[PDB]
Amino acid sequence: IKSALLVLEDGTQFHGRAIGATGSAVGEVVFNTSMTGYQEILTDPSYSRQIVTLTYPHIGNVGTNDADEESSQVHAQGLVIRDLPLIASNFRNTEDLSSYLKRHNIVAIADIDTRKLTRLLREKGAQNGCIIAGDNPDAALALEKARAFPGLNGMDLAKEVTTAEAYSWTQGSWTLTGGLPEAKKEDELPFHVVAYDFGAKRNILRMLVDRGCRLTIVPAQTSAEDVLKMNPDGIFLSNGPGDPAPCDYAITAIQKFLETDIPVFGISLGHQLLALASGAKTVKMKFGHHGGNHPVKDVEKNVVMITAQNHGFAVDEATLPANLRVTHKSLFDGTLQGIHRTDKPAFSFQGHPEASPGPHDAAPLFDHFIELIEQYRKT
Amino acid sequence: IKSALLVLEDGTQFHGRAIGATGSAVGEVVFNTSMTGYQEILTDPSYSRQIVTLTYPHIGNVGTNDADEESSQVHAQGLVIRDLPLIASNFRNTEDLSSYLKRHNIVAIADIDTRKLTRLLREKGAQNGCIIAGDNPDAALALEKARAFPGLNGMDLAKEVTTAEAYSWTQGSWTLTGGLPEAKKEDELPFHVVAYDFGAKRNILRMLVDRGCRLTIVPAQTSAEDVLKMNPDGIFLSNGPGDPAPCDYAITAIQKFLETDIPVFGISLGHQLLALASGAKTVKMKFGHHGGNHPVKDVEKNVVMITAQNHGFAVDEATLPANLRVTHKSLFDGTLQGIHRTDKPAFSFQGHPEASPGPHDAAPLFDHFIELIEQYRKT
Amino acid sequence: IPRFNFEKFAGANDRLTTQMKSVGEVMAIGRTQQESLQKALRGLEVGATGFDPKVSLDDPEALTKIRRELKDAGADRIWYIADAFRAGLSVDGVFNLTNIDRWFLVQIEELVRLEEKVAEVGITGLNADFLRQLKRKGFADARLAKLAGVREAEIRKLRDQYDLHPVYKRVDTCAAEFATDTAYMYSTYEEECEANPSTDREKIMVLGGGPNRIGQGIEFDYCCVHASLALREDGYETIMVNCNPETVSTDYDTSDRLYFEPVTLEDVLEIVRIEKPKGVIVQYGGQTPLKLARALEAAGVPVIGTSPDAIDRAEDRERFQHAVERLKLKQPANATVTAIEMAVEKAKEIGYPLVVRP
Amino acid sequence: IPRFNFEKFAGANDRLTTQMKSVGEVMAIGRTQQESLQKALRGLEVGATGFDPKVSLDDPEALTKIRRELKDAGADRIWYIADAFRAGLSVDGVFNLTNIDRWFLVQIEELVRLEEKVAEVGITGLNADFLRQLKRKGFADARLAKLAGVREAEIRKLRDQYDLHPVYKRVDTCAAEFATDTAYMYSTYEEECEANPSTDREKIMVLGGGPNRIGQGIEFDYCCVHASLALREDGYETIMVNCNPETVSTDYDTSDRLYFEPVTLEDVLEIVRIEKPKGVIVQYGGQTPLKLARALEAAGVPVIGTSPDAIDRAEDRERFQHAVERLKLKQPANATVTAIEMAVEKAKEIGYPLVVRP
Ligand SMILES: [Cl-]
Ligand SMILES: [Cl-]
Ligand SMILES: [K+]
Ligand SMILES: [K+]
Repeated sequence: IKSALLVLEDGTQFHGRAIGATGSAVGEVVFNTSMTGYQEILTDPSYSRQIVTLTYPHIGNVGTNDADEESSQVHAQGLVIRDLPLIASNFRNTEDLSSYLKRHNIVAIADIDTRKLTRLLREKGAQNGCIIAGDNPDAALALEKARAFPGLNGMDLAKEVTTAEAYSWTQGSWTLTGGLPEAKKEDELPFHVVAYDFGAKRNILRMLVDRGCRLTIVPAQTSAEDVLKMNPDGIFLSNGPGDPAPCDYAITAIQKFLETDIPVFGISLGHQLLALASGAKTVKMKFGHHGGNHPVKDVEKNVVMITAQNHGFAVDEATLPANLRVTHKSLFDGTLQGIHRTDKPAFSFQGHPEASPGPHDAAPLFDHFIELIEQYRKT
Repeated sequence: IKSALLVLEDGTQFHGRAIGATGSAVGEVVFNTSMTGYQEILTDPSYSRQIVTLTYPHIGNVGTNDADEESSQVHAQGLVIRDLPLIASNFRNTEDLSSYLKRHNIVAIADIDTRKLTRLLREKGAQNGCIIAGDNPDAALALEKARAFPGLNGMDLAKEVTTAEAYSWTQGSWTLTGGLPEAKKEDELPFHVVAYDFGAKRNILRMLVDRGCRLTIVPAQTSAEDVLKMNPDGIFLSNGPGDPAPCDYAITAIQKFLETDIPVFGISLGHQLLALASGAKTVKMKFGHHGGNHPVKDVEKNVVMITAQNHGFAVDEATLPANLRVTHKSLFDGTLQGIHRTDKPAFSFQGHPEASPGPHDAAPLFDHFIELIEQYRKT
Repeated sequence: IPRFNFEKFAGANDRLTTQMKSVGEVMAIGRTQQESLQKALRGLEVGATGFDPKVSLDDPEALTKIRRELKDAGADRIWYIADAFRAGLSVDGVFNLTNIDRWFLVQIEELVRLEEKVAEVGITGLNADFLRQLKRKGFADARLAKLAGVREAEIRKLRDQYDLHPVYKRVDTCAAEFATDTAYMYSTYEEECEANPSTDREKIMVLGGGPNRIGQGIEFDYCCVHASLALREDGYETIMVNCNPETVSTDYDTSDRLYFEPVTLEDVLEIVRIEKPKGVIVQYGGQTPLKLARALEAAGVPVIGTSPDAIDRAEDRERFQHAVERLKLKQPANATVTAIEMAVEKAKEIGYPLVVRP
Repeated sequence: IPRFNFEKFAGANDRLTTQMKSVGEVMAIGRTQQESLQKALRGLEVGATGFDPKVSLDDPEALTKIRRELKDAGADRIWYIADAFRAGLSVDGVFNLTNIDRWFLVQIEELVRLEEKVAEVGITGLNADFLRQLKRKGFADARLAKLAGVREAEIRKLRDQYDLHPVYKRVDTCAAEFATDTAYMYSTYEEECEANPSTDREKIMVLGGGPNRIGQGIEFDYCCVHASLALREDGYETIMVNCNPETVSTDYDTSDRLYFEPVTLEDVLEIVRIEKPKGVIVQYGGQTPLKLARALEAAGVPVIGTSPDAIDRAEDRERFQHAVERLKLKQPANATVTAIEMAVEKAKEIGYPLVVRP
């Protein structure tokens, strides 16, 4: 028997089984409704300092594989599931879930009433928590760690996950027949895009490359000056964990770019930063959006897209400056999903056009971007 | 494929597979002929800084168990085997060998020509080596580390494995039916023996206890004074790793006890320390004695006993002071196996009377000790 | 799980193929596949209690039959698969014959292994922890009773003792991301209960008939629905218990509270335990609920309408003749025989042609 | 491994018990148990090349036959164990029936799985690494050939290409702790070879008969021994090839060099390959070496004494009939009959009674 326990700030305990490393994990607890895509989820940088609870009962059914990593490592601070299946069963599998977890030194627990947890998180809002996997997990200890956590609100996590030094990215999307491609050549991709790494997911990269974008991925804290010096066809604001509000350096640099006529595109956090740079305000949501079935309306076009979401914060629509128009809203709660600068070649999306995991419905958001960068090149 | 590689000081390379921890291991390479007993071997402190090679191809058939541990940890620097069985098959098993190695953080290699290795050591003598277990074992690197190894000659290892502080031991021997018995009450043990911890195997303690001895284990560097103050019925000199020669402290103390009438008994290392303390000379053998089938003749009685041996150094027989009488010799090589002080109630044996693992043939060595003790108390 | 009726078509080819041959289906919800699957088996109304064995372990020939049943699926395959694991076959062996993905197979093997431990440790070994792990895997009290060598009611009583009951979760389309004001539930052995029964209403529970089979069709479902609609409209709080996915009785709009569960004594009782209904109807859903009447009644359940006794009186060949005899009505000449030579003489008595009912 | 002769005792109870029924035994040495076991199988002189199959994968009754063979051991149990694994029985399933320790069973199972891969990848999949791997596990070139559907010679050749030959270790009583002046060797696939063949002496190889069986007793071994003693006394360097543990021929004293190996084409050619003897004697060990005569010569082995062709002239009835004829010698009237009626007529010709040798 390998004991594990989850304790929330509120005192609520979940007694289960250890399926990952032995030790402790502490951070904000969230729920994700994705019935598939767990690996991608664990490897998403946006989950930094978050203990992830999957609502779908059987997690790990298809094992794990490299292609399915959205970043170099597992960013989830912990993993909460109802059941770890006996085996992984899928041709693509290269290592079963538990092993992968232990491998990445992740603290995870199974066998708990994930439905109760979700209902609690939904009803009462996000909570900080702690998982203790070990011989005799100390509930009291877990509880203090939980209470001592400072909270993600006001926490700049981007600076913690970005890259040290800048780099090039020229690799395309994976395919069933070929798998992950080979890195293109720089002379093979017409456009040059500078991508701010706020903890960016690989797929976003792969998908830009697919659109003919040679990428330069820089550290979050890179100056506009230092960027402009690269004469980019366009600038891309990645996705990332924590609060966007405390990322002064980015809001500022963006502010800069907004003075220029260079094409700017943000996803999630980037979306929020872009808004910040336009003078809008951000709020932390009650429990946020995490799943891959969220309907988002393209207000302009009156159409619905089923999307991929992973965000704890949002842009306040009522604080929105005249120079920002609303492009999309959530069909689930009315929250702001996309915006465009009236005056500038700048726009962003709250969800993830690159999915991975999730529906591909929002991939077109990428095209708008290209169009811009193209029109920006005619000039 | 999880590669592992072993390289000897001489450049000789053995390519095999990783069966333990990822990493490297440097030490003196020895070969051990024991067909059974691999766990007890590994847990023998006398193996400190030595990479152990087992000549019997299938190592791990019976898994592992806690009663088969000769100390609190795995002392072997590394393990070199021909084959790791698919399964452990014994009612006493609690954990498969590989899992056990991983847990003890031992670098191990399997699938190599152990006979080749053995013949090399025999013919050309002990050699230092390095085992590298990982993704791309660098042979030049291994070769480097091996070469850089200092060597066990003149190296005092006793001080490194010795217990930090003293302690009491009153536990006896395991039985099939009862397993490892509960430790005895001090009042239950007639004698009190003080034991120098030069890297003592638990079975020595266990077997002395079986004989009515309550024990007090002391650090290798404990002073005679501090020792005499305890009023010991007898003094026992444990087995241990490295060169006995550099152990001036022990030799000095031992000399102090010999001026007395207290019974003294050493095993292996303690046997050499006694010899030194009496003015004898110790040497480092070509390859040593490691195995459990070694014939040893008791020259007084003219009988042979099959024994367990674990030694890289020996006491020269031609340098023996007149006060030391020869009681036993190896039948394999005529090397010195036992000595008894002609003037003092002090004696010792080069092999392991406590076996563990091995033939029980030499157990009676202990008996003599007891006798000495009983008669020392009669005064 | 599909419901078949090959016994009624003795000369028919009973191997499953691309042309359907099932006559109905049962559905089940569980928090784990193991749970969902076992629940479905016990709701199937074929007399199964979970993976009841088909062959005996000591049949020299058992393996031949198992091989055949696995390679060329009939309606009983699910059972042969468990027989296979009890017989020493591996997951891969089963995989090879069936092509059923091993993800499902390992789960069935696990259940057999557990059944083996239950048979082994017996009732005495049915400690709370073990008992709870079993329920969590979907084990029916009745399956456990068979394994332990006891009566189903013994297991039940034990659960009662350990205060081991299921909880009810709700179907909500969104994995709990949004609240629901609908009462469409299923049982599970978990922590939080979402049943939240009213204390308000006079409740009427209607029991459905599980999967449709020949003779037990939509006609019964239609009555069940009518009862629900009529009483609700009269102001009662209606509770439907059924597990046929194809019908109107299982549409959430049909009743105030829907329990998507196997129509078994065990499942029904757990519902009654917390709902405390004013009355339960067992005469509308056909043979399924009817066969449950005596036991429900014995367990304290408030059965309404025609009493189980009165039902038994008509259905009992003897009791009945007795009553017909009693009212001074005509019924054909009849007799009970045991032996062949017995029949032959009795037949003589009764007069051909004859109606020989088993 | 014991050698039986049940085929010579039709009405006999052929199940193994406490009373011995075996008529001989073979012995094998390997660095590993798998290698050891497999070499013994090929050394048994029963036609096996290792784990040859006994039942068809397509046999519907296969598991039932396997089971009986397992549960009630006969001489072929060993092969049936491998069949069980191919049929889908688990190690625990096999254990339960045979009581053979799982430690051995897992190894046999692993060898089966290796065979399935060979079959799947065919000769094409037989890269150096894989082949080496297979050889290290004791697979005979003959077994691999059957699996990859090629001739044995094709596998051998492939080994030659890859420079994949076994090495020889010596027996020494002490696990290499002390050196040996004796050359008692066995083959294995490893790194260091201890053969160190002489360039000094002219050598003569004597092939033994393997395990004893009815008809192939100690008589043939007595001969092998005398050939060795005599030639050695005569000054030749005598090399014995045999694997019968009960014989004087396998006593290290009997010859200059002893290879304790299966007497097979594969094993012999490897020896020859490195010893390069002046001559090889195939006429002293019984049928075993007698049958390798042609293939040995065909591979350029220096066979002495009566030629392999000569042997065949005597062994082939037909070839023999001509010789007799040419010799104007008397022999019973005979005739090959295909069909039954062809037989009843021919028979008339020959006259009764008749000696029907198939
Ligand atoms: Cl829980
Ligand atoms: Cl090697
Ligand atoms: K739990
Ligand atoms: K190797």
